[PDB]
Amino acid sequence: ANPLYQKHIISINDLSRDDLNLVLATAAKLKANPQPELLKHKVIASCFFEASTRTRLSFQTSMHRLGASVVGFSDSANTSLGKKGETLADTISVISTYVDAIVMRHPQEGAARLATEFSGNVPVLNAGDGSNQHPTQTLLDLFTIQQTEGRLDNLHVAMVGDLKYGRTVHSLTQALAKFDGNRFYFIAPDALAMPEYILDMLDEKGIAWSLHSSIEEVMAEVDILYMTRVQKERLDPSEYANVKAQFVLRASDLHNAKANMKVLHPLPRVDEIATDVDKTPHAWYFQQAGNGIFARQALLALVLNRDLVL
Amino acid sequence: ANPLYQKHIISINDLSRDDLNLVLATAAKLKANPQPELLKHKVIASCFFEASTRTRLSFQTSMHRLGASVVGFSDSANTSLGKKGETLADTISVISTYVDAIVMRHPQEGAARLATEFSGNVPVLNAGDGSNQHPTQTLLDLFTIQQTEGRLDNLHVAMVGDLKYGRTVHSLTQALAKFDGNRFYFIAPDALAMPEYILDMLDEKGIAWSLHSSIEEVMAEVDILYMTRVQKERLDPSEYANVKAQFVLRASDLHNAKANMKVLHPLPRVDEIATDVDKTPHAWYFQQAGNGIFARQALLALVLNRDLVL
Amino acid sequence: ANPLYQKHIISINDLSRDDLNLVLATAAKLKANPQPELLKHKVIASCFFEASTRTRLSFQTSMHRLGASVVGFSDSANTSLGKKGETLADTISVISTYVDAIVMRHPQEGAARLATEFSGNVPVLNAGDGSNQHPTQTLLDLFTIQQTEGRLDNLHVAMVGDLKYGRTVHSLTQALAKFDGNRFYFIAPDALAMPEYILDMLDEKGIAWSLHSSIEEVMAEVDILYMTRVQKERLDPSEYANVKAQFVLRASDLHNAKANMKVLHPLPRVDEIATDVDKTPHAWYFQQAGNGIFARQALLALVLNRDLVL
Amino acid sequence: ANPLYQKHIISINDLSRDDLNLVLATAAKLKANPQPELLKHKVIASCFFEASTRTRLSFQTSMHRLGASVVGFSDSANTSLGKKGETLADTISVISTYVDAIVMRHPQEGAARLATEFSGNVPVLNAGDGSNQHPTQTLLDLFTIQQTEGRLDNLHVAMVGDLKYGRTVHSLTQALAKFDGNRFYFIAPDALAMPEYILDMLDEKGIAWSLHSSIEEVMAEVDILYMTRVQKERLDPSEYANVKAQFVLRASDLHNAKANMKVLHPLPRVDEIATDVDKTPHAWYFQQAGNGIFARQALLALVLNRDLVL
Amino acid sequence: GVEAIKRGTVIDHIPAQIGFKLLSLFKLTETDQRITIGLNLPSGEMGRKDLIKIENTFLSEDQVDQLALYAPQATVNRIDNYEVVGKSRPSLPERIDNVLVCPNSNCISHAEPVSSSFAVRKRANDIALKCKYCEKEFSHNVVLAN
Amino acid sequence: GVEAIKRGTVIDHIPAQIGFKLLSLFKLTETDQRITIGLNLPSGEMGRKDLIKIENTFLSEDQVDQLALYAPQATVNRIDNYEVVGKSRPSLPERIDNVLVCPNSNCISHAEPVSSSFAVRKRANDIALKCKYCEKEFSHNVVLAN
Ligand SMILES: [Zn+2]
Ligand SMILES: [Zn+2]
Repeated sequence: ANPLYQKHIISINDLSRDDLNLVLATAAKLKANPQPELLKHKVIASCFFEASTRTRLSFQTSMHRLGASVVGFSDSANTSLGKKGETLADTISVISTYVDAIVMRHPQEGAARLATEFSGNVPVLNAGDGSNQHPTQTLLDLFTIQQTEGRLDNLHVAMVGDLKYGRTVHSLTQALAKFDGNRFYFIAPDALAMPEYILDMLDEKGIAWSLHSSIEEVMAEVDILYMTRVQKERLDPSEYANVKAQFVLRASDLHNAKANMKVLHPLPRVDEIATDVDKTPHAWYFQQAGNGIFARQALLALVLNRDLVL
Repeated sequence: ANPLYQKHIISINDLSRDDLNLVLATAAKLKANPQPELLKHKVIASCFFEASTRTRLSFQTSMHRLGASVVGFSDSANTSLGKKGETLADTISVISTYVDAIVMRHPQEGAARLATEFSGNVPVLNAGDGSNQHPTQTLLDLFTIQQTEGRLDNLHVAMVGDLKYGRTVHSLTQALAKFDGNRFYFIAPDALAMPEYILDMLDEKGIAWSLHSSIEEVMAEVDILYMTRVQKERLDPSEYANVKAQFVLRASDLHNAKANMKVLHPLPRVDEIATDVDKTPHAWYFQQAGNGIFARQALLALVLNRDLVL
Repeated sequence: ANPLYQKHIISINDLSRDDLNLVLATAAKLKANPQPELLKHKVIASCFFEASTRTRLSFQTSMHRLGASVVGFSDSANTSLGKKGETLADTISVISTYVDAIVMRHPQEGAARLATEFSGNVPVLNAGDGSNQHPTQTLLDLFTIQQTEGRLDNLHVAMVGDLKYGRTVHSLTQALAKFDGNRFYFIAPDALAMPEYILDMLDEKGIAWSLHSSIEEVMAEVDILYMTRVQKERLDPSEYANVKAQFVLRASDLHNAKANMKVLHPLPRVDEIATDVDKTPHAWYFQQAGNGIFARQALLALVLNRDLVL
Repeated sequence: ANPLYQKHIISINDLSRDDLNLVLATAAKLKANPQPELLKHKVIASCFFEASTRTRLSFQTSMHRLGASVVGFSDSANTSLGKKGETLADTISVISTYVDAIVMRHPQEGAARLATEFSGNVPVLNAGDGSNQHPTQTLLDLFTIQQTEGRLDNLHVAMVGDLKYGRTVHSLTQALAKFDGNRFYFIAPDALAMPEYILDMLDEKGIAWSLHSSIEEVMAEVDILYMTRVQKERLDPSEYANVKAQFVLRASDLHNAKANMKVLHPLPRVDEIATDVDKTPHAWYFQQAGNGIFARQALLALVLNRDLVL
Repeated sequence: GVEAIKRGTVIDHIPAQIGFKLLSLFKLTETDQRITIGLNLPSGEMGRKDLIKIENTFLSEDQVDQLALYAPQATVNRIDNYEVVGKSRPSLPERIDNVLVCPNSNCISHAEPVSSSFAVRKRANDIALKCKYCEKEFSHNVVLAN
Repeated sequence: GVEAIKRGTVIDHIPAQIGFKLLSLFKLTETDQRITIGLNLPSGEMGRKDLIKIENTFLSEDQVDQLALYAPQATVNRIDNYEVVGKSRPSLPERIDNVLVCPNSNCISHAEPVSSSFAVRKRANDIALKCKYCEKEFSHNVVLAN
């Protein structure tokens, strides 16, 4: 039996360094040697209560690349869903009667772990539950860093953008904090800063981090540069715009960057990575997005197959 | 290798008489001898940014009839799509990472050819981009005329309705203008008339056309009668309604029609072809719609398979 | 009892040159001397079922400038009982039981005249009904012609823009065709050309008109340049954006203009009269907008006062 | 001609302590003696493009309490010509052709001052423009400080809540920083702390301010407790719901309060001042709300009357 | 005059009010090379012109032809040592990329990270320029009217 | 350098990659008289400079100050009959009009037929430009950038 067989995947905080490795391992095998009828005859609900089409297109593509059937919805707009008195608990109790695995994204925190209480023997994969978790994104990011950097230990990772509200930067800092010798550079306005609970955690596990004022002081040193969507609407119109310089990345800046360095972004990217960066060997956020197929595949393969032989 | 292998299909103006023939050829073979696992293991995004469910139901059915998996959306209503700062270029760059072929319909002109700049090696099939192109409709119409008329040379084709805004009549006149000896009858109000650029084109390539006042003067002569949706809202309430007679077709009218003659309509049909016509041997717009499966199939087969053996 | 007292004012077509003149005369009077209490203790309905800025605030300000009270509504979304079963007939039946006069703008042609059959002896005043009438606009357009030009006979008036669907350019021709010596230059897209009926009428009375294609083609003959709003939606984006130098006005154009020439627009505008036309002395549409008050005043004065001995 | 006659009232920043005082003096007067016909035969525009309860019904009731007539609108959805092409410039151009004064609330900062350049000599009165100004609110906040406290010099005023985005707490500081001896306690989330510029200004004039963290930290020094509305949306649910005992007020707190202390709120409220604060004698926000009328009256009296000899 | 260079390009004979337009569009100025621009120069010989001279810079082939919709009568001339080693006049190209904007307001070119391309077809009494993207043909007058 | 005109202005030691911007922004080019521009010259120190000469034109007084944010050490020479009848450097104006764009996007400037106006304060260090309409203040870095 495999350590993740039939496990619900709800939070990065729940997975171990080993669990992480095994998932990044399998992602690599499957990316190399495809398994198109692995999950023949399985049906997975893809329940996106909140619509978020890149995570969804990725997950359903992954499910199809293993042989599975997909049923589900894309609500938020609305279907006969999320309303009038039907609880999520009675909704999950019915779909688990139907399908082999529930992949679900919800507007509210804690929903996939609530899903877990009612899903019987059917595994629940969290595709984001409010501001809380999104493991599956952290997983592709880890496989992208592992594939480009050869390692998940001992790296120089800079975190740029809104680190306050970044549910992505928060899990990658906690996932990466399980391996060793990593140095973190946080580069945010003081207003959109990396939380104390994160910083406690880090200092507590003995890890080196520093706040910096410009991408610029860090560039010489960095291995991974993870950009983040600033929510323009999470600051005043005059406050976003007013910096001095800004927190946008343009190709010029990258002149001091190491040959191994990559720029990573969860996307949508709007103001923050200038399109001239795309032409650079450093830009790697589309290829990252692409690794979403293999890490996501990996997941479903390990959750649904007892002893996966590869 | 086949002449259309891995070719994007964006405009009729881009295809040749030969390319046309090859696609109409294969449509015929596949309609006769089905190939249900031809495209096993391929995933096609079906991206309908603008919703248009008959072209879409046709295309996804076609993809399923060849063995493929489909992922995608039906926006316009909306999903997490088409907004807030994500460009079509960053959207196409991510889905091409996922899928084997992009079928896409967009509200704006030029979008599928823009898609082409960012889709890497993944082929892009245009399912309509504003008032500009819709090749795949022209293709089923050509296979319908070829199947009912035995030929694509030397025909009497009348074009009825709004020929001003008809993106369908405009491509069928340019597609048909590649074969020879065809005579065109345009029957529109002077207000919803066939454009000069079209007429230039025709006169320039040496082709006979004439404006006529009633379906009625043409009926004796015609081979194909292609009806068109008048946009009731593209004229004044009193202007649509006021003609003298009208531009609606009823079974009575067809009494002088040739045995080979067919009535073709891209659908939705609302005011313009009276339901008594449906009972006639001439009515052929549902069967046309049906040929949408084979011509569309044909396309994906030639774009995705190197040397198709049939 | 003046010749307009307790009369309904629905169509320009139902008013004589004689009535038109008594309206302009009165306007002029009220304009010279404010009578703040003429309509004291009258209550007037503003019923805008279709809602609208200058005509609504113009009439309500007129009612106040004369002493009357206003009760009312605006709509297109909802507000009160009327969409199903509350027929305009039933709504007028009950409102003519409450107020001394009804001014109404409604989306459907014929609405104020239908209103006339349910308002008992409460007059109704057409603030626009569909694409049909807007007699009130016309009265201020003629007061601005009479006021800048000194007469309404023997003028060179150009109509530019949508001369086809334009409700105002139709009525304005109707009215000017009741005074002698007027020549009419029509500069529209031929796609948006003046209807035949208006030209047939004009041919009857031996009035001289002519089609034109550049405003520059007549910008040396004209005393009035009536400028109308084209609406994007009707024409194709590539259709509208074409046409050499378009039918817009820029100050440069005004360089060979007669001194006495005035540029009028019924308002709103969007690109058609450039901002530079504005600080020229020919610019007269915000003035015309202002003249809406006294013209409007004049009508409520005459309909609601037995004789105005002003 | 009093020092505010036919003046525009756009920013607190453009008014002197001298003007501020003449406004408060007049308010007081009108409050003691109603002059129901001061503005007889004036017509005033209420233009709320952003729509709003107390400031709208407060000003319209002021206009009525003084004799004037109101014409107008409210919006955020639609109602009348303005969204495309009808520029605020063009709308003010035409409305200043109709009324004697414009009071306008608009969503975009700078709107009333832009209005000022298109209203000829019709004054405009800022009812709020974006996150910028709301000088009218401020005038009633100072009349309620002067009226409960007897002065506007040498006060201990606390600002609580969102001191960062709060349009009103900014102007109120601006104004109070024009009278001598005022000490300012600032009790906000540091996340929502008072901007630097306001503190830099305050440092210039040698005015004493200080950051604080419990209302209980100063609830024994203070004469005015200005309470502002936090808006949920800006902060994370778990962020806002945290912070020990929050920045809300409960009557218990008022137990060591000076007798003369008054709790003020610009209104609306939702959780921040508990209902129990209400029957305490310190509660003064519905009163302040009421004072909106006379302060509002005062301004329309002064802008529209050559000298008020009241 | 604006004349004596030992090497470079000299766009002579530019119609007046266009040289600035040319430096703007074709981005002649972003360089740290000596450029001498002369605007509204005497030019009685040909009315009133503009003149641009860039030292140690040679505009090749494609570039001179891109000037054709703007200054169709201008004279490029190269200089390799202190004298006029060649002459060139703009020929109307098959395509014009990067510089013009599409008249079509629903064309995707309008918000995407892409350069415009128009194909040139001198037809009858003007040039028609069909857009890459929307495939709509417009007279250069409309395209240039902007 | 380049030499003599008579009765015209000559603005010397523009930075380099700035002289064109001044030609664009300040619309100096839309003239009938001979303008000559030297870009990437030397003739007066600090290595790099563009130079602009507009004959029979004089940039009277607050027009020279409007150059200060871009060429603060520029020298503006009033020339008459081949000699410098006066020389002034730019000084910081109280207000910069027409050429800047308000950094704040909920500002009304962006949609209306109004010209920008920024009041100016602090000198040869940070300079805060405050908007006429939205009244927000910004560092000149921010305003003179995106
Ligand atoms: Zn285009
Ligand atoms: Zn601003």
